[PDB]
Amino acid sequence: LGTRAKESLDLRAHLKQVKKEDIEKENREVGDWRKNIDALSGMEGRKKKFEG
Amino acid sequence: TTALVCDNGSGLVKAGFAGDDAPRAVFPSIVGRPRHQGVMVGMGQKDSYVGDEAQSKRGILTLKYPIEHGIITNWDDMEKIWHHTFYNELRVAPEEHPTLLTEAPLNPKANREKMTQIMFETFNVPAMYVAIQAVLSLYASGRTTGIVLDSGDGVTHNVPIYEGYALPHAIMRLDLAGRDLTDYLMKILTERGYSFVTTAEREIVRDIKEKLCYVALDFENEMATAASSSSLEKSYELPDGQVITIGNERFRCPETLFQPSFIGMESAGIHETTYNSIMKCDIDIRKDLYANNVLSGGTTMYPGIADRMQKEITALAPSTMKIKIIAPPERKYSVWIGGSILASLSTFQQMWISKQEYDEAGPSIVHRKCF
Amino acid sequence: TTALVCDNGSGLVKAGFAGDDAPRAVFPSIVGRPRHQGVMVGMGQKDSYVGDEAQSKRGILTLKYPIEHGIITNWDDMEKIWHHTFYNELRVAPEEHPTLLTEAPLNPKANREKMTQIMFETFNVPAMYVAIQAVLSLYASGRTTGIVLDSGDGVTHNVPIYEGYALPHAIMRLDLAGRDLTDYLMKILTERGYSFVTTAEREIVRDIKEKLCYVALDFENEMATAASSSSLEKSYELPDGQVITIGNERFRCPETLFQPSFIGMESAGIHETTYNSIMKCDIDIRKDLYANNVLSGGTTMYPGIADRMQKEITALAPSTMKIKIIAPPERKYSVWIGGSILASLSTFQQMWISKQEYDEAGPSIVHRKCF
Ligand SMILES: Nc1ncnc2c1ncn2[C@@H]1O[C@H](COP(=O)(O)OP(=O)(O)O)[C@@H](O)[C@H]1O
Ligand SMILES: Nc1ncnc2c1ncn2[C@@H]1O[C@H](COP(=O)(O)OP(=O)(O)O)[C@@H](O)[C@H]1O
Ligand SMILES: [Mg+2]
Ligand SMILES: [Mg+2]
Repeated sequence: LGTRAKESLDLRAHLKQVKKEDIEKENREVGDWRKNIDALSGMEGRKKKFEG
Repeated sequence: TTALVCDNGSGLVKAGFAGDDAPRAVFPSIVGRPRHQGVMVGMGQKDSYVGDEAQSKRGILTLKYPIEHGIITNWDDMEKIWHHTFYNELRVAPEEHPTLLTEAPLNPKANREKMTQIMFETFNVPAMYVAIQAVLSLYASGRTTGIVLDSGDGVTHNVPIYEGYALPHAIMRLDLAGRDLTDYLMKILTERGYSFVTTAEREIVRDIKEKLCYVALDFENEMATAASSSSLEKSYELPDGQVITIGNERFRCPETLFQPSFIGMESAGIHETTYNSIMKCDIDIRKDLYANNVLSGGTTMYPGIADRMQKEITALAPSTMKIKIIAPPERKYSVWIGGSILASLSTFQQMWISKQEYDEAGPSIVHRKCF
Repeated sequence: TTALVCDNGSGLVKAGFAGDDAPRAVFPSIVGRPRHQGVMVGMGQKDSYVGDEAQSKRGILTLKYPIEHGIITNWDDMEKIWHHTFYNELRVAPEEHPTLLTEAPLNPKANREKMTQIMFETFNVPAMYVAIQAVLSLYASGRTTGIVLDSGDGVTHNVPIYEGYALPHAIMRLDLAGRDLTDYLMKILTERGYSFVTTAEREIVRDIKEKLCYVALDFENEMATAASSSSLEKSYELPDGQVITIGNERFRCPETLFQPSFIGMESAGIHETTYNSIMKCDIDIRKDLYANNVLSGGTTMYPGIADRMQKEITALAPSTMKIKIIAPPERKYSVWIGGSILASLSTFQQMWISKQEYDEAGPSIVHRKCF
């Protein structure tokens, strides 16, 4: 009975592997981009051209 | 190389490279042409904004989903969506990456064949494979048995599986899903005075549904309580002010799932099509299916559904069986996580539909052994 | 070395090393291929589950017994069963162990010859011997005379023996056995509403028969009582709930043994074929056979059969003779215990069919002096 019950857990081990180990393919997506600030320094334009 | 696990869906396109935990780019699948005239010259106005860009300019667009109920009704728009997904949200040319699309059960053949023909001729992928959206959601749970109810936004389907052997005669596909709930909510909001008509305001009603609605544990008691007290009325601020107050519309919108007679549909709710799907199975695997009922898909994220469904099935099922409802917190992306796991397997690496095979048998190869 | 006392049977394969009290491994003899499609990849799904493994996955298999009525109808499946029995249930390679199969009386020759050819060519045993299933059951009782009724699951045969001299002209073999009782029970259960059709549900009906049915001492009185009171209705819980209540189906299923007209068979019951088998014997050994009637085999385990049979024979037999029915508690494994005793004897050690003898005379050696 013990071996028969352990068989099911042994089979579920592969499913656990597929569930868990595969997510390690990439996890750096959480990193956010720059999104920098100007600190009132990025104002170097006039009302000359707006179409381009 | 790495595989591209795309998942067309209907309402949100979820994509990302195989082997990760979450999709890289998730964005609504809408393509909206501008409808007004346009007077500024040189503003750089495009002819069609797709994806998440058209959810910011939706004030002057006419958004239209290219996928109605699982099936694809407008192939040019779907091609545009795929092109955007590959080139701008992932920035990987498809010439060097296998793809793994997903498809609802019991869909028309022509849809699948056209999908593979597009992927092989226009984008020119090395190899693509189409998988049923429920088997993946069963992969993600780490099970190998169980009956999965994948209530997406387009179509709700209920595929029972035992020991890896799917039961093709017990698939119950029902076409009530999140979109019909959005339309019904938009229709019952008119009982207080708020009228949403434009295709852009459907998005606002969808946001209301996501943020406020919940599934009642017992419907009549909630209807009686909301009609006497006022402890349920939750308010919400529109995109311009003028807050609105939702009363007993909160639990009446998602109740349509368990009583499809509200929107005039004949069929039985998602609480009874699961029991019917179980009863069509053999008499010896019903206990395992009872104990491993799996929920997936976006629409099963309503607060309080995993208890209402369990109560209903326990009412229907025999008193001795144990009813358990698996509701993982990562429900929305369950199908895509399962897709990543399946694409990352070594045993699966020879099931792809290689391009030379398509060249020899035409698009009808998908129905053949390479399923 | 030690001998392997295998006993093919029909319904349960019983095996174990010679010289013990009980068989080491007892498991149903069924080989079931899967019948559905199978969608999970890499689940490690085999192509045929044999033995006790296919009684746990029977929900998605199509079990089929390889032995119909004593005779073997599907040699590949029987070879698979033997291979499983040797390698996984006993874990002893057959290259180093004599084997002692058992065979029903009056069976086709080709069956026995093919059995010995398989044992000598495929498994390559050192020496094998085939024995009649009733003489062993007489060994186990510690007698040396007596008429043994070995009502197995495949075939019921009735071999009379006196002082060690078998009477070949008085063997009465009847093909009603446990399997026909299972089918008849499954057929009369439909009178209450319960329909079992699938080959997997035959196992459930077999369990019902084993746990509930009993042989009535007097049939008409029981039929009258069960039709008025309700003291007989015993309930039973299916593998999924929905308890069932068996009324007068309890003693009507095993009554078929004493009235084979129920399943349309012409012949007389097991109560009258024993008396006929006795009356064919000589006039001077009838008293001893009357006094030493032996029961064996699985199907003779019904509660209350050792009294019904004695009453019937006492009705048939002359009033002076004493009728005694030997019903040991270890009835089911009586044949195998007798086989162990026979294989453990020193006098028997030179009766094996040695391999060099088979090489010289071919498979037809079994009908020769080495019986
Ligand atoms: N948190 C939430 N609460 C309630 N409903 C939601 C929630 N998130 C998404 N939905 C509904 O689910 C839909 C998205 O479902 P999704 O699983 O993306 O469909 P698909 O199978 O096409 O990917 C949305 O249209 C929305 O109506
Ligand atoms: N306790 C029991 N009560 C009633 N019937 C039984 C019982 N045990 C076994 N049987 C019947 O006997 C059969 C097993 O008989 P068995 O002696 O194993 O046959 P074989 O001679 O092929 O070994 C089963 O199919 C079952 O129908
Ligand atoms: Mg989906
Ligand atoms: Mg027997």
